[PDB]
Amino acid sequence: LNLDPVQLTFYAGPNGSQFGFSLDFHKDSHGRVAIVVGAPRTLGPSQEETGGVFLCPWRAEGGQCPSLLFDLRDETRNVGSQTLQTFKARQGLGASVVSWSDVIVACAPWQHWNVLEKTEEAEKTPVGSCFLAQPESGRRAEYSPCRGNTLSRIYVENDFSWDKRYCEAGFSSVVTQAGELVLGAPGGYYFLGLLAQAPVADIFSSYRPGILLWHVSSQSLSFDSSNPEYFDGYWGYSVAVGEFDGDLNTTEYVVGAPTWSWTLGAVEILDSYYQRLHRLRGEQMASYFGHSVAVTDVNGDGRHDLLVGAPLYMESRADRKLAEVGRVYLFLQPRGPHALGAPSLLLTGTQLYGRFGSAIAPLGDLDRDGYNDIAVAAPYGGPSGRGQVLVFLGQSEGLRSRPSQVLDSPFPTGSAFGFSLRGAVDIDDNGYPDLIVGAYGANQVAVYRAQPVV
Amino acid sequence: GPNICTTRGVSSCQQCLAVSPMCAWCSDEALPLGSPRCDLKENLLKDNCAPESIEFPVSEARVLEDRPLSDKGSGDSSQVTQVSPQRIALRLRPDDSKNFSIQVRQVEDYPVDIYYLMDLSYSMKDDLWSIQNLGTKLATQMRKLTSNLRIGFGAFVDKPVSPYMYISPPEALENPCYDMKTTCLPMFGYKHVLTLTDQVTRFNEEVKKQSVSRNRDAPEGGFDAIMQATVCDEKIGWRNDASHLLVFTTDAKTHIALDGRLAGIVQPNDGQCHVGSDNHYSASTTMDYPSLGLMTEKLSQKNINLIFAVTENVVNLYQNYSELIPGTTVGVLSMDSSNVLQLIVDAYGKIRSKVELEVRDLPEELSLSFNATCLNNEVIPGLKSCMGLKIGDTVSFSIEAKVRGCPQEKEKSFTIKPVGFKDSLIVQVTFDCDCACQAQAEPNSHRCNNGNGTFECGVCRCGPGW
Amino acid sequence: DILMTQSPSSMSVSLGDTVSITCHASQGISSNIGWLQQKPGKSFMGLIYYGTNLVDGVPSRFSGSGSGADYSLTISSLDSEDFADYYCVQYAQLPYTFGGGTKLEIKRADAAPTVSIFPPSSEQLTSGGASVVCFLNNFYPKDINVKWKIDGSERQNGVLNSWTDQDSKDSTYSMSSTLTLTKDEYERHNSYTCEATHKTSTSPIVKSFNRNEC
Amino acid sequence: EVQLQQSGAELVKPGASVKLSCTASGFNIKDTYVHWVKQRPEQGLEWIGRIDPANGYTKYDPKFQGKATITADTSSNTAYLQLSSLTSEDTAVYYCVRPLYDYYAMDYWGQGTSVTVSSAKTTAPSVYPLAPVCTGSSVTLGCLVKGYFPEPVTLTWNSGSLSSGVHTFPAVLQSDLYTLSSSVTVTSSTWPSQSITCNVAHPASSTKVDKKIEPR
Ligand SMILES: *[C@@H]1O[C@H](CO)[C@@H](O[C@@H]2O[C@H](CO)[C@@H](O[C@@H]3O[C@H](CO[C@H]4O[C@H](CO)[C@@H](O)[C@H](O)[C@@H]4O)[C@@H](O)[C@H](O[C@H]4O[C@H](CO)[C@@H](O)[C@H](O)[C@@H]4O)[C@@H]3O)[C@H](O)[C@H]2NC(C)=O)[C@H](O)[C@H]1NC(C)=O
Ligand SMILES: CN1CCN(C(=N)c2ccc(C3=NO[C@H](CN4CCN(CC(=O)O)CC4)C3)cc2)CC1
Ligand SMILES: *[C@@H]1O[C@H](CO)[C@@H](O[C@@H]2O[C@H](CO)[C@@H](O)[C@H](O)[C@H]2NC(C)=O)[C@H](O)[C@H]1NC(C)=O
Ligand SMILES: *[C@@H]1O[C@H](CO)[C@@H](O)[C@H](O)[C@H]1NC(C)=O
Ligand SMILES: [Ca+2]
Ligand SMILES: [Ca+2]
Ligand SMILES: [Ca+2]
Ligand SMILES: [Ca+2]
Ligand SMILES: [Ca+2]
Ligand SMILES: [Ca+2]
Ligand SMILES: [Mg+2]
Repeated sequence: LNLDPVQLTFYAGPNGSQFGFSLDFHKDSHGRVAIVVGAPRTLGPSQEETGGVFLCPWRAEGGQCPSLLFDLRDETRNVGSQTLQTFKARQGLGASVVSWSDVIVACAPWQHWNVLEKTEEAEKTPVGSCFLAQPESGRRAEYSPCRGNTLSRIYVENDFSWDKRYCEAGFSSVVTQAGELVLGAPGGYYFLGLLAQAPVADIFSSYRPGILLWHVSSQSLSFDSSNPEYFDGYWGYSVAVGEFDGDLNTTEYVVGAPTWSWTLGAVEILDSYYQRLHRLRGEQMASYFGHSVAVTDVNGDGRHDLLVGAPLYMESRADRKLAEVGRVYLFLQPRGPHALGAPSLLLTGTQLYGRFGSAIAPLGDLDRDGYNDIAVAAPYGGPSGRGQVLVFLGQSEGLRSRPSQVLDSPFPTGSAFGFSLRGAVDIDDNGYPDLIVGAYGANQVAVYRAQPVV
Repeated sequence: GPNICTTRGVSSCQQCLAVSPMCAWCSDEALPLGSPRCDLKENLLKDNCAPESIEFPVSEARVLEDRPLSDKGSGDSSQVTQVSPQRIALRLRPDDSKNFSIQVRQVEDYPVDIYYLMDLSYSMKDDLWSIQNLGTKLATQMRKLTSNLRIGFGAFVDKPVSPYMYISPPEALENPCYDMKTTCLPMFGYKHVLTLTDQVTRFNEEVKKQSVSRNRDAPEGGFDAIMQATVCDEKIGWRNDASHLLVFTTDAKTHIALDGRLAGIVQPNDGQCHVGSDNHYSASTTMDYPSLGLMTEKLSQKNINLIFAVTENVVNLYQNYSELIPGTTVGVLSMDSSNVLQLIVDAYGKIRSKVELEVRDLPEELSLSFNATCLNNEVIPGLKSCMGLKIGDTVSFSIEAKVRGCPQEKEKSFTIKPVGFKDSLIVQVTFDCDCACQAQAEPNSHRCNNGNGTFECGVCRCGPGW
Repeated sequence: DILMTQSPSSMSVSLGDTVSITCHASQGISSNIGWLQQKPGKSFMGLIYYGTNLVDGVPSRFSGSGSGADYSLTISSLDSEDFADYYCVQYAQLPYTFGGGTKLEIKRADAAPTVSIFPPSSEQLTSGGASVVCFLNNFYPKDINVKWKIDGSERQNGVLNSWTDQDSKDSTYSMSSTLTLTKDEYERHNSYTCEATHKTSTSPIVKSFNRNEC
Repeated sequence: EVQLQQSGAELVKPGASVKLSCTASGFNIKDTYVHWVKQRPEQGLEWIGRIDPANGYTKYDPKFQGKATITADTSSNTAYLQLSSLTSEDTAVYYCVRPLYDYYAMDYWGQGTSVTVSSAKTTAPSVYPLAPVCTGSSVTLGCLVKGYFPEPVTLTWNSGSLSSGVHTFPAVLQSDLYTLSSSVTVTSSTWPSQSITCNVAHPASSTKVDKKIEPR
């Protein structure tokens, strides 16, 4: 409703760097808000893509941002009559970014890994990896829970049980208020998907450079399965956290699995022990139901609600014809211990191939009426196909069926305006929560400032 | 007695015709003051109205092109008529409705293109062996249905990029089957092998030189290959006037749009051809798998009939996809493709067993209704599609056009075309709302309030600006 | 296998001293080395891993360093608890191999031993055995050599020695040598002697007695 | 907190077998590698092998191939070391080890399990008083505990009374039987003025003999 579409702020990274592929707000130890920006194809030292991260100080004029530096050198360790190897080329550092406290977590889902023992090997595979930084102090740490030292032959004998070689950890990421990092790894367990959790504090305290393979005892990983319903389900393609069991001491996980059950798709709610509390099945195969998930209480009852995006949903139209437009589902949490029922509201895109629902950002309470609101991206929507971000306001009965405001992309075609979103943070300290929108195709980020309601 | 034509008390000829399709207008001078000019054509002649001054359009429908339906689709430079009539003229006055017919035949001995698009991941090694004579076997059986057959071949595995592809040791790149005791081809996305040709032995010999590759994950990049086999018209070699059968064989799940991000690929599929002189799909490692909707668009655009020939372990899967891609057929494939021949024949029959009408460019103010006649002269109201047909059968539809009021533009045209067919019925509509006497109006007439009005069709009208 | 040569075998030092133990490998191990502590009559405690990284709970006065095939453990300002056994261990290759070990001992002023010889008890003689005992108590340094003489001539067969750890009080050492003979063989001779050689005297400290005579 | 609680000391005969255990405390045994190490005074420390209790795969130093057999049961959260065809040289202290952070390190250690291989039967000691020969300001007595098995033995003077100025030496293996000694020093005015007794207990055979030192 009251985002300002006239005076935007533009940040920009290097050409081709995909600057803005991922972003988040970051607050330093003094509460000063900045913007962490992921640029997963930024060039490294060897003039090869390795990805990069940028920490953008707030400025109404925007402009260039300083780098948040990470080690981009490939590593090798000869230990235990084996040879450990990391490969950072095309690893895609900044394919996801998230801030918690005064710490930044930037991941490279496609960082590769291999272990050599004489003539045998573990195989060179994308275990993924996350880099952690405390910008003020300069502290650095890493977390790569899927790295193993088991040789290829062994996995074959045991029929590829507990095979974490293609995890792509960090593909998605989130951090609980308590400071537990939760990584989505859609390729875990031979492409079933897994989740890796570990306290940020313990990551830092247990990490030392050069070790490459080390234990994080307080970590917790999800489980493998022989149920074919999970096969090629990419469980962890997206991830979020919230309160869904009524016990405020426990933190529940929300996991997207957009190809679950032969591409039906699913989203599951779990306790911190990865035990399943609910499952939402997709409505239409190949819609990618679970591509994006969002948790926020939209109807002001203090119970977290669930939004799910299916960006490839094909709406039914006259003459038995289907039209790919994308869809968003709203699930309101019922009072007390009860299952999430059917969706309370269906929001469906309008522009063909628009991919409405590709991203869903809680905005907090934008217009300050007591109800939290959301923004939905259609990265190729709008009459021009350039992209659109639509705002839907909370209300007592859920969300409004029509948007209160539409943001047309200011960038050229192919920018992917809206592919990444982040809201619910007041960056200019004016008392209204603001929205940052990534457009990695244009290597830029747009900042929309909320203003008093007119 | 009085009617809606008179009781409405119209002001002009144009307003008179807009009352009802039965109303008429008399533009005669010698007409009593009390007598109305807007009445039934019978009542006007009854009141001695000059027959020449009677404006009374009648909604009609006459044919312009009425080529006879061809008995054979063989021969000719595609001078085959599948639909009759091909073009008609339609005249409609306001709020009136006229009707017409259309005939549709599934012509016998129509040419056929069959492109064999084959999963060549490692499990299809046995399949390759059993189809080494498919080209000649297929020719023999299709000869019973057509005399213009062309066939061609393409093959796929998956996007040749980690993690779908094995990338260690260096040997694995040249030979993915290194850690076994055999050799297979380096991984490839999609490769065209054989452009559609009537020389079926070319199919056999190309197949005999083909071999499988090997990749890591069960789902395969077939949808990439379907997209390219569809939109690369010149390379695949689809003919303009022929049935297009795209035969997709696989024994596994398939990658879909947005899967590509596990290989670092986010660029949406552009639905364009990217197969060059090397006959490999060059955007395999840079462009995401295509969505179902985009596939549907291109298949429809190019009139391709997609056939999912898949093994029982994934039939349900592809049957479900088929429901999201109308016009698609599914057949059950043996673990070694030994039955793929009969599968293709059955599919061809099923494909030509339906006639479904479609309308293009229909004006807003026009609405259509359809009464179908399938089988033996059995009329079926409110239906525009027949099923269970055989080659050579003929169906017909009764169509009625109903116009709402009168549109601004007085001449428009739309099209009736069966799905997949080449021929079509063009309907040239004309909206006769005006009167002929208007073309000879007297502006600033000295009969109408001292030049303050216009005299048309025997009455005074307030001129422009009033 | 990789040979781990740890030096020195032992060192005599005092509280507050800054000392350094070294460990040489037969080949490069690229900091894949650990350091261990074993306090007297107790189990092991990890000190260092991967060359330089302190184990959780270890004081900062400990520190590891070096590269290639030469590494060092350093202890700045020795504490009373730091006097113990230390070992290096490489895990660059299987099988893991350990260093010889290094014992930190308390340094002090030299001190001559108090020698004392004891003929066979009456009880033992009536049973058919004969053991001459020679105690050498409270001396420093630990390096000492005992020599038994029967009728002036050296004897090496049937000697049994035992040493104590560095005493907690005076930080001195003590030794017990025992010469066992049969009753029959014990009476073939008259004079029995044990000579003590220490750096506190060029002349050996002699103590002896004569059988029958007293 | 991480603790590795091993089994008690074993006392077996040559040719037999024994199975040591290493129970994890404050964590899951399945988390890391578990190693076994052998320690002897002369030979020092020797790496036996390792196991990954998660899957049960093991590695061994080829020197221990045959005798050593490492296993693990995640249920009881314990790791085991089986030794077979035991020999006098298998007499040693055995530790189980795991890393802290580094996958390949050797950081946390158990208290160690003592193993003694011998054919010796439960023999009681032979206590002998050691009085000096027929002068100075300081006098020294002694006590000889000879030919006992197995260890240990508690030795005191005057029933714990005379404690200071004493040196009880470590036991020594003398032909499958242990020998031990102890000395005590006081002033000349103390002895034979005051009675000095050598109290020796051998709980194995349940014997507490006491010999009074008498001059010559
Ligand atoms: C291809 O597409 C088809 C069509 O959608 C899929 O088939 C469906 O699969 C779902 C999921 O397994 C089935 O779900 C359930 O419906 C049952 C009701 O069954 C009746 O009606 C059909 C006729 O329409 C009959 O065939 C059938 O025999 C029954 O008479 C319920 O009993 C099930 O309940 C339980 O599971 C659900 C979770 O799925 C829980 O939420 C419930 O609480 C309960 O515990 C379930 O609701 C559905 O029946 C299937 N339909 C058909 C027609 O078969 C294929 O799976 C799909 N294949 C692939 C490969 O994609
Ligand atoms: C014990 N239990 C076993 C299953 N499990 C899994 N997590 C798991 C799930 C799925 C798979 C696979 N699917 O498919 C792949 C098989 N491949 C055959 C050869 N194919 C070559 C080619 O087609 O070119 C490619 C496909 C592997 C493997 C393991 C849990 C533990
Ligand atoms: C579709 O079929 C219906 C009959 O089911 C046709 O309708 C009847 O048509 C006659 C024509 O004179 C009318 O007199 C009847 O009143 C109609 N009955 C109805 C509508 O219930 C209809 O004309 C057919 N339409 C076309 C386009 O052929
Ligand atoms: C017009 O409709 C009538 C009745 O529906 C039908 O008899 C007539 O044939 C139709 N006209 C044409 C040209 O088909
Ligand atoms: Ca909870
Ligand atoms: Ca709520
Ligand atoms: Ca609001
Ligand atoms: Ca603000
Ligand atoms: Ca096969
Ligand atoms: Ca594949
Ligand atoms: Mg396959």
